[PDB]
Amino acid sequence: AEVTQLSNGIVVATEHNPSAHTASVGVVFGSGAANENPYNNGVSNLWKNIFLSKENSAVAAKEGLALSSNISRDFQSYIVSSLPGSTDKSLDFLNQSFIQQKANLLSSSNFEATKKSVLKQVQDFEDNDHPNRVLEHLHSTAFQNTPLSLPTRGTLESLENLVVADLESFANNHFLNSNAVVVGTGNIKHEDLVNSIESKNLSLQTGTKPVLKKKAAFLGSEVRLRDDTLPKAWISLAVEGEPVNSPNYFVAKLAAQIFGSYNAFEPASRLQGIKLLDNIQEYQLCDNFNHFSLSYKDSGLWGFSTATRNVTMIDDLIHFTLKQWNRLTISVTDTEVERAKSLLKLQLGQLYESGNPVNDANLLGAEVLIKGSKLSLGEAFKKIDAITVKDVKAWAGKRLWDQDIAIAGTGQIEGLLDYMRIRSDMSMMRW
Amino acid sequence: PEHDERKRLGLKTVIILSSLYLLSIWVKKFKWAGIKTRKFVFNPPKPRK
Repeated sequence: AEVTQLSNGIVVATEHNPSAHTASVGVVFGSGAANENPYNNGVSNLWKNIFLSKENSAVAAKEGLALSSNISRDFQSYIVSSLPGSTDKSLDFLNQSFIQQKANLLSSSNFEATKKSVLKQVQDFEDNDHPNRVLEHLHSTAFQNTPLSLPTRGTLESLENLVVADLESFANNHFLNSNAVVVGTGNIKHEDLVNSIESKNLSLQTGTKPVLKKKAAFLGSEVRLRDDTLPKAWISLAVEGEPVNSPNYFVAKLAAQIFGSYNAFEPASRLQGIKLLDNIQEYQLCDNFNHFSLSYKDSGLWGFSTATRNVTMIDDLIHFTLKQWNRLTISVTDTEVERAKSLLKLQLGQLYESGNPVNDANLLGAEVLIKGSKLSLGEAFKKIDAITVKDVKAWAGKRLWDQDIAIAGTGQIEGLLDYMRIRSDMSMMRW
Repeated sequence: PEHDERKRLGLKTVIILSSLYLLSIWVKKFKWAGIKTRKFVFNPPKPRK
């Protein structure tokens, strides 16, 4: 009714839904693709993909289980999904996979069939998924020589250099209990799981903490992947944003909300009450964009992302947009702010209140790791609404106005201008 | 006749103008700083187009 949180060594967390047809259990390791290193990159995405190799996934397929997995930057998750009654059928199959079995998934016929498929995997991504590719490199340059930089799915380089002796090197350090959280989502009780958990003995590497690295940092920089053979142009730009559990966590998400997200095709999109939109549409400066305030444990990235078949006029594209961003400091309409608060809520909803347990897991697992607990929607909303204009005019005033940016891109970006232009559009001339 | 003023004003002109010169220089390396320390890399691409 307010989400449960109790620890007997294994911090056991759950979240009940009485109208759910199914449920899900799993673990979340409080160390992700940003706890790795330059040459072991993709180790966390390698771990995910053995966990779903036909072997272990045929086991749980007779049982009636489905497994879910994802790696982030600050965190890393291993979830299993099934019918709510077969709730022990989950917990046991989890127990087998992470304390019982070890080299049953770590075969020299398994691992050389997973790594020979996480290699094709990260060779369609950087090959044909430019919007994320661009998005990923954006981190690489903004957070260069620092934790967040390492692409979550790992470089094809440090991904052909890795054997099983390396899957473990990360496992036995960062796959602990004092870095994990067990989650219960969907259609199960707190007294169903934490019972079935204290039912099982053993302890893996107790007392052990996972290790640390130099805290992340940010620096104004570019990286440009020109490719004049690609029909469009993809660009992503940002400033040093705000972390998870930062005073302006919501203030910053409200700002993103204002300019928001465009799709020049859906007539619905064309009518949004966004000021910037007035400009961009005249000549069709782009095909779409969208904003964001990506928050991570140590640092953040407020900016936006755009694709465009309009090559001669990208220079305006970036211009109109970064000028709008100036208003946030000097001239944002209050009535804009309300449409923000309003729309944030709708978005922040379909995020948190989707009828899909697997999401409510990672969400829970990550948050109850970093701050300890989760924060309720009513808590969030109570904050969103407190937000004045002055909220947004002092946040932009430090974060946005005349601060270093972080551009990245690919496709026909000859037209995308230089760094002393772009960066300079962070401000406006004053008397 | 202008003589003594002419070097007087001359003095001012140069002191200010010199300073501008050195000041201008500084400024220049700043605005160029991204282009000067700009650094490329080459990776030949799989033959298919």
